[PDB]
This record gives sequence, C-alpha cells and structure tokens, in this order.
Amino acid sequence: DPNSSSMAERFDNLVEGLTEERAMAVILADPDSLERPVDKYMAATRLGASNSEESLDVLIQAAELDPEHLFNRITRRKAIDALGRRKSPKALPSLFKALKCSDEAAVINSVEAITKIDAPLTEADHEKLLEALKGEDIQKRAVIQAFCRLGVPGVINSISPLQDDSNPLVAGAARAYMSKVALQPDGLEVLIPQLVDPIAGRRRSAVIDLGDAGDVTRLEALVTAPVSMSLRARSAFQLVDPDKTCQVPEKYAELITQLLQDNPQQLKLRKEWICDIEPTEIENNLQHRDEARQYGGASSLMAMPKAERMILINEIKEKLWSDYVTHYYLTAVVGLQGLEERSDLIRLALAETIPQYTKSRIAAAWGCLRLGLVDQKPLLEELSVSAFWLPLKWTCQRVLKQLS
Repeated sequence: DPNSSSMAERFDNLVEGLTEERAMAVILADPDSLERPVDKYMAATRLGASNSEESLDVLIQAAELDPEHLFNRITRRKAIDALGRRKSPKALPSLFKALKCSDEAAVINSVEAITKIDAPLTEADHEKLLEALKGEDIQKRAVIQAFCRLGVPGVINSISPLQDDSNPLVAGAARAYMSKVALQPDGLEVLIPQLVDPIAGRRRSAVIDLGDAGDVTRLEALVTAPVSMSLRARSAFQLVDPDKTCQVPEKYAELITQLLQDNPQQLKLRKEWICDIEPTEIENNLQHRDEARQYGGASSLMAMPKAERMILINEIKEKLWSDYVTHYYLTAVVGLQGLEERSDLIRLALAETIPQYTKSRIAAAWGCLRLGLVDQKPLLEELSVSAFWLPLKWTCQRVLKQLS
C-alpha cells in the first residue's frame, strides 16, 4: 500500500492467466484459431508453475515449436523459460536444439534454462553448448556463465583465451570461470577497478562476476562498490554462503553488515556522481537512471544540515514514495543517520509487503536497530523465519540478537 502515500502513481500489470487444463489445451494450437490468442503466452508461464508430468511434456512440445511462424517462436521462448523454472532434466533435449537456432533470444533463454536445471550434462552436451559460445558478446557472456555455474571444466581450453577478449563483459565472465572452475583466483584483479568504471554496465558486470568467481577475499571490494545493494548482497552471499544455508560465518559478519547497510557516504563514488547539496540537485540524482548518480544524491542529502533535510526528505517522500528507487534511499537515509523524527518511514518500509520494495525492508531493519524500535520485534521475528529473500532473512536475525 505505498500508492496511498504517493503523489506519484505506480501502475501494476495484472493479467488474468489460465487454468492448467485450459493452458495445455491452447499452448499448441494455431493462434489463428483461438478465442483469445494472447492465451498462447500465458499457457507457458502457467505450465511453468505447474508440477505434473503431463504438463512438463506439453512444455517440451511448446519448446519444440515450429519457428516458421512468428506466433509460435514467442511461445517457444516462454516454454523455455518455463522449462528452466521446472528444473527437470527431461527438458534438456528440447533446450539443446534451441541452442542451434536463429532466434538468438531463445538461445540465451535456453542456456540460462540449462543452467537452472543443473542436471549432469554429457561430453556431447558440453560440445553443443560450446557451439553457442561463438555467437556475439551478449550471447558469449551467457555461455561462459553457464559453464561457470554448472561447473564444467572440460571447456577450459575455450574459455581460457577469452580472458583477453576486448569486451570486459566477455572477459570478466571468462576470468570468473577461471576462478570458480579452474581455480586460478588471480584473473579477478581486473574486476576491482571495474567496480567503479565510468560505464555502469561494467560496474554491474564486475559485481556479477566477482560473485560467480567464488573468491571470498573479494568480499570487502563488494562492500563499497557504487552498484545496487541487491546485486552486491547477492554476490556477497555467493561468497560467504555458497549453499544458501542462511548462515554467514561470523568471521565476515561485519563485512556483510556494512554491505547491507549501504551507507552512501562510505561507498566509492567518483566526482561526477556527487551532486550539489541543494533541493533540486539531490532530487535529479535520486531520479537518475543510474545507481551511482543516485548514491551521490543520497550522499548529499545526508550532507545537508538537519533542519532543511527534515523538509527535503518530507517533500521528496510525498512526491515519490511509490517509486521503489526513491522509497529505498529515503528509508536508508532515515535509518543510517538515526533521524528519530521520521521513525514512521522505518516502520512503513519494514511493513512493505509489495516485493518491489524489498531492499527497503533491509534499510528499515537496520533503522530499527539504529533507532531502537523494539516494538518492531514481532515483525522482525516474523521475517527472521519466513522472509523469502536471504539477505533480508539474515538482516532481521542480526538485528534481533542485538535489539535491546
């Protein structure tokens, strides 16, 4: 319910799906013949949330849909995301033919789907997946990361010289593989400056790759990279809790804590990202498309003397509280600085059940500790056990054990 505190309007897209018996019926038909032809996409999405063997073998047929059509290739794409969600090895033959295809969006879906299934691939399978590797760089990067996560060392001869590909998106991936799969943790030093590259795609890539690499001594580098906390948290938990056991070793517990508290004034920010300490400049940066800029806006908002802050915070909030981006930096600034006057936002954000605003529950949980909001314990105790996302489940646990 954050549209109610909102001059800005966040519009959801609610589409009415199908049942399972109706989905199976329409997913293979010719869309020329269907009452509501849009039903052909929602049937793959719906059968991916199913569990029956009959529905899985219908998804395999939608994954083998004749691409001479335009309407059947889209449905083939969603059956392939669907077979990745189903995580059954029965899909593997379907997905490997998609590798051989022209529509390269179903190739990139099919690889990621094979990654999700995490089944044991054969020597022949590794070779077909290597054919996909010689596409173009956005596809190469998905093929390398598939070997990196599947943990497939036969292809070491192919990924190895990519480490010197000119595109950091391909090369970073190939160095991740060399660390994770071939156990040379040395290729990663390139990524540490790339965590503050002027080009946001490499900055995000570097966060992505350093977690795929499994070199936990890179954890401190993630703490301060101007990239979305969610990405940094996800990669940091791939290093400290590789098995998603919801337990961080207490040797790292403070380095994870400050990654998750995401203090904009202690992140590594270039001069161009830091805006002036003025009402309209804080507001552009928070509205910017790039997180590096946004951290600079939240950086200077904190820097503003408290009196004007208390109003700037308020006006910005009544303007954009439904913007999940602005909703996060507001919650964080209140909690990081301990602004007791805006204790209401720390409680609002922690109660936020709409999944988009999750990072804000993290900022709110750290704010309850900083502010001593012990009345929130029945809600922290709830998340400590049933919060779906690990960095959130773990944050509430840390706050509970030291909330007095």
